[PDB]
Amino acid sequence: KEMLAEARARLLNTQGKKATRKIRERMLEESKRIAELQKRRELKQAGINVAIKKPKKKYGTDIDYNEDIVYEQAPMPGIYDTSTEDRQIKKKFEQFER
Amino acid sequence: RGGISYDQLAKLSYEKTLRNLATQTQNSSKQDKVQKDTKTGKITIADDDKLVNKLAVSLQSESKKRYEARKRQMQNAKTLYGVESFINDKNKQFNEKLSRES
Amino acid sequence: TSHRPQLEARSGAKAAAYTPTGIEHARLLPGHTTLKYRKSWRKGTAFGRGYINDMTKSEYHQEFLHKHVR
Amino acid sequence: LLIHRKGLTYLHLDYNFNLKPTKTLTTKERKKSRLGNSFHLMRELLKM
Amino acid sequence: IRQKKARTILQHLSEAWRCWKANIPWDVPGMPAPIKKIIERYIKSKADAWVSAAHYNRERIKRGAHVEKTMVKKNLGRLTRLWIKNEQERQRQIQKNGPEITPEEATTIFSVMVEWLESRSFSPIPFPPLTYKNDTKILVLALEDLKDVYASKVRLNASEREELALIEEAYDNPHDTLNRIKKYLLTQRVFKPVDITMMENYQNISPVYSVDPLEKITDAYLDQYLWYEADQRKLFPNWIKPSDSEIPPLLVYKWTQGINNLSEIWDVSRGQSAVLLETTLGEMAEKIDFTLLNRLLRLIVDPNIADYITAKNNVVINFKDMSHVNKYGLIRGLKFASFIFQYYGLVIDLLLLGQERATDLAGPANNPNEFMQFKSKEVEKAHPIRLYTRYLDRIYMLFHFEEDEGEELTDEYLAENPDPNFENSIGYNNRKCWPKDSRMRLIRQDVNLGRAVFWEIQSRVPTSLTSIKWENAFVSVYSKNNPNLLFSMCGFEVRILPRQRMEEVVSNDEGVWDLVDERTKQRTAKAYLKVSEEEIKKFDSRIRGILMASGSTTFTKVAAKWNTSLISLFTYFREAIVATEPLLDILVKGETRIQNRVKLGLNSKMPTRFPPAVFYTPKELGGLGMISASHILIPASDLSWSKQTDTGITHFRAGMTHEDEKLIPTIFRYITTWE
Amino acid sequence: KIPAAVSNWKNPNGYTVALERRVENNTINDGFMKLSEALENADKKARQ
Amino acid sequence: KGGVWTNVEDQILKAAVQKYGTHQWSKVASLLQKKTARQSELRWNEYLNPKLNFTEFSKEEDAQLLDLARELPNQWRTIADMMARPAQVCV
RNA sequence: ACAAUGGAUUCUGGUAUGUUCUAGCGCUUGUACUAAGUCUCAUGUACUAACAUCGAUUGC
Repeated sequence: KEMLAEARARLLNTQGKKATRKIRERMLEESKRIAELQKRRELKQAGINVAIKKPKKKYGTDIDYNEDIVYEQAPMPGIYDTSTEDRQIKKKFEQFER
Repeated sequence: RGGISYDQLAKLSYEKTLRNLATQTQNSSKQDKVQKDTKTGKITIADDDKLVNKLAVSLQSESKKRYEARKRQMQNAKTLYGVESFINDKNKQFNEKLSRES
Repeated sequence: TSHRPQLEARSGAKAAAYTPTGIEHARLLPGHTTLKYRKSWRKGTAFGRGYINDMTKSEYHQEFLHKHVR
Repeated sequence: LLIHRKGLTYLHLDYNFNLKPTKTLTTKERKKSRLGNSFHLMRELLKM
Repeated sequence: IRQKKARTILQHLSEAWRCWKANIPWDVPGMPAPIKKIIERYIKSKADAWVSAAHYNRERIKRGAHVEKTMVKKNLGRLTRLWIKNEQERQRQIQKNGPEITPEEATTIFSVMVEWLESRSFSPIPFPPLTYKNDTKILVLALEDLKDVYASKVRLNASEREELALIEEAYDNPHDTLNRIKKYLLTQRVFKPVDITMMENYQNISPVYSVDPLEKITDAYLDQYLWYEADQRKLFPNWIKPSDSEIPPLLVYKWTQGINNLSEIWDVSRGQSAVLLETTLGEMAEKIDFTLLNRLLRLIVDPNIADYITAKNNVVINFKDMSHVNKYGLIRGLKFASFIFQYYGLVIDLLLLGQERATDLAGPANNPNEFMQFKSKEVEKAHPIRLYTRYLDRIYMLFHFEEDEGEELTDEYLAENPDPNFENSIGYNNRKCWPKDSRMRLIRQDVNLGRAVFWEIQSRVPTSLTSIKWENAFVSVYSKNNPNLLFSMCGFEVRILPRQRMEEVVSNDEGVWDLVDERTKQRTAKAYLKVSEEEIKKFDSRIRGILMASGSTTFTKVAAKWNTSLISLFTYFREAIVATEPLLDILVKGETRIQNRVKLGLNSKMPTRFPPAVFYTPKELGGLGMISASHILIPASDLSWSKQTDTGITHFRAGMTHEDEKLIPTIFRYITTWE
Repeated sequence: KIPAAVSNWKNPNGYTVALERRVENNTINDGFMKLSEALENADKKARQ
Repeated sequence: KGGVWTNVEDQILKAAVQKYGTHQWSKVASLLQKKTARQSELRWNEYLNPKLNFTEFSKEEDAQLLDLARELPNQWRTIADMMARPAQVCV
């Protein structure tokens, strides 16, 4: 029964070291973010406002995706004059962020 | 028998939404231009904001209805078969895929 | 995972937009700089008196594995 | 100048053009500071 | 079709190539017939590259021309799949097209062996009873032979630790292990499979069979018992070799004496001639048919054991993926495979000699002959086959003809297939190691008489048993035009001149046997000895195996592997190196590779850092203890004219060079020669 | 339609796929018959 | 020392072959204590393979077995491919 | 009557690799008691060498 439990545990584990190590690392990263967010919320209850730190650049031309719309491709110009649609979408977007 | 090609599938999807637009006008009837700016070159079409809203609502309703008709299919097919040995859900979906081959 | 087939090859579209370096390779040094233009003892015994398109079924393959195994 | 531009300040270039490390290096520093033939063949010409 | 469906179909490409290498038929149920056609087109395309790269790299390893250490293991792993794929295909051609022996052949083959044993009055070997007086001594000789494998090696795997335990259980209970073997011979007929592996030898690839340990004990007992009871009942006659009474260098020595001892061979005053034939029997063991084999063994063996031997050969042969049932050929890795192989060769020995001559060579049953002895000289003069001997699968026939008996023999060959352009001297193969004066002179009378000798001998054995071919044939005719009789025995390349056929009688060195007549006690011929070219490359491949296996091996293990292979060279071929110039260049190049291995362990190949004191001082003084054979002046004499005649030693090339001169001794001065 | 690929050698995701998806038709010719019958007829002639 | 096959070791061997295929037995035998990779390879090919038929012989198959055992005496791995039975069943 | 003399050395070698290490503010809201460092030797443990280990004779 002990070797059957060991075989039952071995047959039902299909991942590997790198996959398992990656899962552990991902869980750790998620816990680290939740802890930092809680730390910021508790300091916000005390009035002190501290901003979220950015992940540091690993290389020189590393990209902050939040700062800039990235390799923006504009919709091809069309004959249908989408002018009021852009006004309504801007108003709804600013309303959302409000 | 057999499958349906994409040009025959698209017409039947187009024939189906015409019946949804027919009964939408029948359920409404039961209850009760082109301007081309020469400088820009743009063409502006003036249309009813109700029919544009009813277009945006019906696409969201069809998107949710197919979302819910697939979610129940996920919950049913997971709790149908448990005879053949599996390990995870991706093994079950693959061993079921072998069954439709034969 | 991590050991994958290619779904597509690396294109030269990406290397064309890069800035060059101008590093000096030994095989890009000048060479062949001029082109050429065309103008009774037998009785006592017991028993007295072509090409196939298959590399494995080939005759040379049978002579190979008979000498190189022994 | 070339050694110091590459950040290799833990390698001392003697006045007799002998190149020796000033400390026990990490393996990352041994990978970085492994100069090639054209440095050393130039350095041995100056030793000569 | 999207990136998903293109991703799954490429796994049938990978699966097909694993089925090709396994020699498993790749058939997917429900596969579309155009798409299956595409994959088989590209698996055959990849196979054409895979097989041709195995042929190209094999020819590089034989030349020694810079093959990577990984690629030698890779080329070994490719050929063993190609050998079994050729083996499995050969098995299916017998299963489809029936046995290669016809019922007319197998009836006559069976009738020859019944006729022979009835004249010998051979009593067949019985099943070993419970009350057998030699049963405990035969069992110990079996188990000691199985135990000698493991006294050498240190660490053992799970199969080898099982094998020593099963011997220790048989030492402690000798009566209980006999009852287990006696039960396995009566009952057991389905056996565990055999794992095959192939040993790399850099010129060829030899097969090795691994039998299960519990089944290996009852094979080793049976091989002791079959070989003890055959020699007591005198089954195998005098010509069958290895003899159990003489070393392979003594087999060369007696056969060379026993030619010269027999009368009137060298007398060429008339047109009389002497012919010596050498043919390998091709795929002798590979063509053994089990139904003929089980019927033949019932003549000499109690049918309970004769059924054991036949069923033991019918087992599964496993490489890594590859697996097939050995329907047809004999497994040489079994313990009693040697008894089968020589008894099957005795059947071939009776097809060539016939009933009448094989009784004359073996002598009568009650008082048989020695190896080359006749009961009288009149028995010898009849029937021109003079001396016959057979090694493993290599036969050696001496024919002494008259001129009239020679002309009849060579006319009926030219009646069947003549040549108008006189082209029999083109494909005639002789010894390219001897000079052109010393090898066989290609005279039209003697060449056609040599091919007529082979034509008579090839017709006596059917092609269903052995493949006797002219390319594997070596025939040396002695006549008035050929003073030399040339043959190749157990790695020894021998040349013979009679005493009267020499121009002048010059004194000779250790490489020359002096051949004495029995009754005159006079030296009447000289036997000129050389190592075969096939053995020179065999030793050159052993030096490679010392270096290629040693990754980061210590210095004195390389010196000890050099010594155990240099001793095994010189103590076997004792006096035969001296006449061989290619082997002396191998000894110099081989020993300096061992010295360079010690120079590659350090980071210097500089000669001054490594005197002869470093390598050749004994291990008690701290050196490697290398035995030298290459601080020797190598004879260099006029290669343009050395192919023509034997020039003699006119000049000496230097062998190994060193700054401070040391005369390092060589073991050829310390090993007394065979003569 | 292409069947899915189940291999005996490789299982990257580690799926448990049933034993029939993981893993001759002729007879002997008359040559093996006539060989064995002639060997018995030669044997029965040899015994008599 | 050579153990016998219990029903727990058989169902681990079935589940491992169903996991690993049949061309890696040192990985199958690592789940089973007391079994070598050669022992688990042979147990599958002789007893646990579902392709193998452990059925009674018909009246034709009995006469067809007696016919083969005179044609091929006595070659039980070769007869078992003709019979499409395991060889110890044929003997 | 023989004068014949090849070599040669560097580089690529189990902790590798990976992460975090805001001091110096960007305007508005919100008098709770005494163990130093270096060098050498010995012992204990852990890691590591992808180090090595069977060559030969007996008094019932």
